[PDB]
Amino acid sequence: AETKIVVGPQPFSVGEEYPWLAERDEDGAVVTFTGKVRVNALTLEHYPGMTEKALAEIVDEARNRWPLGRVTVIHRIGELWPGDEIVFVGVTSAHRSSAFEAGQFIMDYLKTRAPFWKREATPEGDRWVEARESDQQAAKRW
Amino acid sequence: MIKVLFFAQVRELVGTDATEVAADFPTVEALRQHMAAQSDRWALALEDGKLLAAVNQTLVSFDHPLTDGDEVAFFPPVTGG
Ligand SMILES: [Cl-]
Ligand SMILES: [Cl-]
Ligand SMILES: [Cl-]
Repeated sequence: AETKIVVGPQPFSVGEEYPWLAERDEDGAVVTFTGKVRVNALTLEHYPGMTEKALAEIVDEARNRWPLGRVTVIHRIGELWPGDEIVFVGVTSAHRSSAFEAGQFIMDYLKTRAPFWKREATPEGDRWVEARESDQQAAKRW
Repeated sequence: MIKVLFFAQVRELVGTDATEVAADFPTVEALRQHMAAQSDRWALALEDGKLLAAVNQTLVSFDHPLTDGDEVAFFPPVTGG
């Protein structure tokens, strides 16, 4: 019933993460989500003493709501460009319904509770990306 | 003492990344009001209705109690993922 949580600048590879996530025979349904930066560079400011802890607390809550197997959550920091992979969420369960629902929940809570802030380097200077009301409403449904 | 950290726009407006305060405040809200009262820039940074707070690296209500040795953080709505 292990959990992998990683926060750092290094790139990740879905092909390297998938084999461990899907290894157990009892984990019969496997769901992954990858999010990419959506031309200006972005930089991700963060709260180091809290980012890993916040991600772990979201997965702990998911485990109390659904019967989950192995779980992996990775979030990058530093300078990134459109098309670069920024976040990975991998979840397993006995049935597809729980795996899909837990993946959605983990992303909705990550986007409203994990301490990361995007800044864009535009032609006129750095500008902070705006938080979205749609993310607040998505999180409130759980 | 209590250690207070700031991030993103909040950090930029208050003008420091971190500071220390004596443990003379019952709650996060009482501490927020004390810091807002230091200057017009500190009031603008800390009186926003969407401001978030953490105590010992967990998100909490502004009614959360404070204790000597705690780490408190104030920051705006998050934009990761
Ligand atoms: Cl998205
Ligand atoms: Cl969704
Ligand atoms: Cl006051």
